[PDB]
This record gives sequence, structure tokens and C-alpha cells, in this order.
Amino acid sequence: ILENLKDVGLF
Amino acid sequence: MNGTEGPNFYVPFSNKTGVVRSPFEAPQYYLAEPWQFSMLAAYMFLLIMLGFPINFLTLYVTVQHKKLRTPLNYILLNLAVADLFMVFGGFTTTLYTSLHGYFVFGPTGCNLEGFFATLGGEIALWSLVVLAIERYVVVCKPMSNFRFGENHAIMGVAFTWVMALACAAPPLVGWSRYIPEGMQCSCGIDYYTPHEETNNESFVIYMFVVHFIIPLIVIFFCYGQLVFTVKEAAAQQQESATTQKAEKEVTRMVIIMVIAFLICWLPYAGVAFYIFTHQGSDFGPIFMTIPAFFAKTSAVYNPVIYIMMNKQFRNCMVTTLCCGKN
Ligand SMILES: *[C@@H]1O[C@H](CO)[C@@H](O[C@@H]2O[C@H](CO)[C@@H](O[C@@H]3O[C@H](CO)[C@@H](O)[C@H](O[C@H]4O[C@H](CO)[C@@H](O)[C@H](O)[C@@H]4O)[C@@H]3O)[C@H](O)[C@H]2NC(C)=O)[C@H](O)[C@H]1NC(C)=O
Ligand SMILES: OC[C@H]1O[C@H](O[C@H]2O[C@H](CO)[C@@H](O)[C@H](O)[C@H]2O)[C@H](O)[C@@H](O)[C@@H]1O
Ligand SMILES: *C/C=C(C)/C=C/C=C(C)/C=C/C1=C(C)CCCC1(C)C
Ligand SMILES: CCCCCCCCO[C@@H]1O[C@H](CO)[C@@H](O)[C@H](O)[C@H]1O
Ligand SMILES: CCCCCCCCO[C@@H]1O[C@H](CO)[C@@H](O)[C@H](O)[C@H]1O
Ligand SMILES: *C(=O)CCCCCCCCCCCCCCC
Ligand SMILES: *[C@@H]1O[C@H](CO)[C@@H](O)[C@H](O)[C@H]1NC(C)=O
Repeated sequence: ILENLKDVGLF
Repeated sequence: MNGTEGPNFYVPFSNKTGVVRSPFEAPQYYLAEPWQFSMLAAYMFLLIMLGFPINFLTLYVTVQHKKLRTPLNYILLNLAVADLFMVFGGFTTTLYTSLHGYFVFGPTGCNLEGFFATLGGEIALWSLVVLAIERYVVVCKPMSNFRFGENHAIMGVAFTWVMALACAAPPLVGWSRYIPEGMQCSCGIDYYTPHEETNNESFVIYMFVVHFIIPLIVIFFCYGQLVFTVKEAAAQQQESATTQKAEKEVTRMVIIMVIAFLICWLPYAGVAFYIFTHQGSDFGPIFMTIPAFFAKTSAVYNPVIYIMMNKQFRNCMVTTLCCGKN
């Protein structure tokens, strides 16, 4: 999840 | 009776004393004190002084920071443009008119201002939706071997402009209409006046269903999924402190985004619904301004939530605001 959460600006 | 009808307007004040004038012709100081008009203008002034810098900076910083120019950011840039439509179509015009005490630009001006303000608020609305979809798609991974790229980003943006015209354009050509609202200094969609020649009733249902309920459903499904995926991922990975943090931060954000969408549009929908259910009611000019206050202020708080609270945009903004770097 982490990379994706960074990509969508949520983490 | 408690209104006054005219060819294309509805002053929410009874003309039993004969004082009511066309909102295109003379000041409306009989449905609100002049000072309250100044406060209206004061509020449009706030929304500009805050709204323009926040949203312009978002575009500006994007022009000068490579790393921001990714497909998943397009929709956010889009949000910022939508906000500016509200700023220059709605807010400035309204600052100008409020100080005259009526909608000095006439019926056609009313159609322009109402169109651009609505387009703006609607592109923003559908952006917030598209963004939840894209986030759901990317993170929840509901499609085997799918990679979100530039083309999808563009479709998502185009989708919002089409949905927005689907709302702003009809009232320009027969299905509903634009007319001065609240204190008659700005023009919105007529959703409170039973006006058969334009079919307001069917339009209000369409708006409520397609432009409130759908969005509400799509946002809740998507972010609900996302919170689910992330809770699950963390539970299966409790040895990772970072993943535990992400789960908390992501949950907080979703609560903020959802509550924020409600605050912004619930009033318009809630009020619209009440008038539909209680056909013909005494609703004042100030009270009819409340739904607008909630929606228009999102030109400031949406970018706070979706831009200023985004780690990347923030750093770039700080760097740019602090001259060279920081
Ligand atoms: C709210 O209520 C008020 C009162 O009903 C209403 O205002 C009135 O509008 C009428 C016209 O619709 C005005 O009537 C005019 O009176 C003046 C006298 O100076 C005339 O200039 C006008 O012309 C008439 O007479 C001419 C003869 O030479 C004719 O050629 C012409 O066709 C007209 O017959 C006309 O008589 C009236 O003065 C106002 N009253 C007030 C108090 O302002 C108002 O329109 C209502 N509000 C809304 C939004 O509808
Ligand atoms: O490091 C970023 C590079 O790309 C920038 O522009 C890109 O922005 C979009 C990609 O999502 C597209 O519109 C465009 O085709 C891309 O090239 C920038 O223009 C480049 O100079 C940067 O090196
Ligand atoms: C300056 C004021 C603006 C931009 C107001 C815009 C308001 C809307 C696009 C309202 C939409 C809705 C209704 C008319 C009633 C049903 C629910 C909504 C929120 C979709
Ligand atoms: C943006 C315009 C709204 C200004 C905030 C003040 C509105 C609430 O304030 C009240 O509203 C009534 C209006 O009928 C007045 O009669 C009251 O004197 C006033 O105190
Ligand atoms: C931010 C730019 C300010 C725009 C200037 C607004 C000018 C308002 O114009 C006013 O309208 C009154 C009606 O109430 C008229 O009686 C007067 O002609 C005028 O003082
Ligand atoms: C680069 O490092 C120089 C920029 C530093 C500027 C710091 C000054 C802060 C100004 C804040 C503006 C508030 C005024 C609002 C007007 C009502
Ligand atoms: C308009 O005015 C009164 C308030 O004094 C309100 O109670 C009434 O229901 C309204 N009448 C109509 C016909 O809408």
C-alpha cells in the first residue's frame, strides 16, 4: 500500500 | 403570499406594501439592511483574498516543480481551476453587485455569472468524486494488471467538465433557469420556484439524484473500500510501525474529506429537498444565502484539505513561498 498511498498524496 | 414574481426573477419579499423592485433594476434594501449587503461584500472579499492566492499558487507551484506534474495530480490542478472559476465568475461579480445592492448586470449577466459560478462549483464537485475513484482504483486494485497513466487522468478531467455542463448548460436553454438568489446580488439555479415553462421540478430531481446522491454514493463506496484495504493491510503487517501510521493518517483524511463534502453540498441538497417536500414556503433572502455560503467557501477549504494538506504540494509551496528554497 505505502507507495500507492504516496502516489495519491494520502501518506 | 410572501414573494414577488417577475418575468425572470423571484424576490423573496412580499410586495403588499409596493416597495419591491426588480433585482435587475434597483437596490433591494427592503429585504436586508444596507450593512448586511456590506457584510455580503465583506464575505466575498475574504473568499477572494484567501481563495485566489491558495488556488493560483497551486497552479503556479505546479509550473515550477517537475515532481508535481504527475497524472494523479491532474484532477487536483483541475480542482484549483474550478475554484478560480468560482472566484472570477462568482465572487468578484458578487462583490461588485452587493455594493450596488442588486444585480446590476441584468438578465444576461445573470445567465453568465450563474453559468460560470455553477460550472466552477460543479467541476470542483465532480473532481472530488473522480479523485476518490482514482484513489480507489490505484490503491484497492480492483482490476487485474491495471496501470493508472496519463490517458486515464485526462479522461477523469474530461469527465468532470462534461458532468458540469450537464448541470450548468440546461438552465441556459429551457430546462430550469438562472435567477438572482438570496439577497438578489448573485444568480444561481432556480430550484425553489415551481416554474413549469422550464420544468424546474424534474431538473431539481435530476440535480439531487445525479449531482448529489450519485456523487455521495461513489465517494462513500470508494473511500470506504480504501479505508478497508488499508485497515486490512496494516492488520496483516503489524510488525510495521509505518504501515500502522498510514492506516491512521488515511482514516483521518477520509473522515475529513467526507465530512467536508457534506458541509459543502448538504445545505443546498437539504434545503432543496425541504422546499420540494413542503411546496410553497416562506423562505427569506438571508436564509436562502446560507447554502451558497457553504458551497462558495469550499473554494478556500477544499484546497486546504486537498492541496495544503498534501505533503508534496505543501513542500513545494513552502519552497516557492520562501524565495529560493527551504
Ligand atoms: C411592487 O408593487 C409596486 C406597486 O404596485 C409596483 O410599482 C408600480 O409599477 C407601476 C407600473 O407597473 C408604476 O406605474 C407607473 O406610474 C408612472 C407615474 O409616474 C407612469 O410613468 C407609468 O406609465 C403609465 O401611464 C402612461 C400614461 O401616459 C402610460 O403610457 C403607461 O402605459 C402607464 O399606464 C405607470 O403608470 C407605479 O408607479 C409603481 N409604483 C410604485 C410605488 O413604485 C412594482 O412594480 C411591484 N414590484 C414588482 C417587482 O413587480
Ligand atoms: O519531470 C517531469 C517532466 O515532465 C513534465 O511534463 C510532463 O507533464 C505531463 C505528464 O504527466 C504531460 O503533460 C507531459 O507530456 C510531460 O512531459 C515537464 O514538461 C518535463 O520538462 C519534465 O522533465
Ligand atoms: C456561487 C454559487 C454556486 C456556485 C452554487 C452552486 C450550486 C449548485 C451546483 C447546486 C446543486 C444542487 C442543487 C441545486 C440541489 C440538489 C443538490 C445539488 C447540491 C446538486
Ligand atoms: C451576509 C449577510 C448576512 C449578515 C449577517 C446578519 C444576519 C442575521 O442578523 C439578523 O438578521 C435579521 C435579518 O432579517 C435582522 O432583522 C436582524 O436585525 C439581524 O441581527
Ligand atoms: C471593488 C469595486 C467597487 C465597485 C464600486 C461600487 C459602486 C456602487 O455604486 C453606487 O450604487 C448606488 C446604488 O446603491 C448608486 O446610488 C450610486 O450611483 C453609487 O454610489
Ligand atoms: C522569501 O524567503 C521571502 C518571503 C518571506 C515573506 C514573509 C512575510 C509574511 C507575509 C504574510 C502576509 C500576511 C498579510 C495578509 C494581508 C491581509
Ligand atoms: C408566506 O408567509 C407566511 C409567513 O408570515 C408563511 O407562514 C406562509 O406559509 C407563506 N405563504 C405562502 C402562500 O407560501
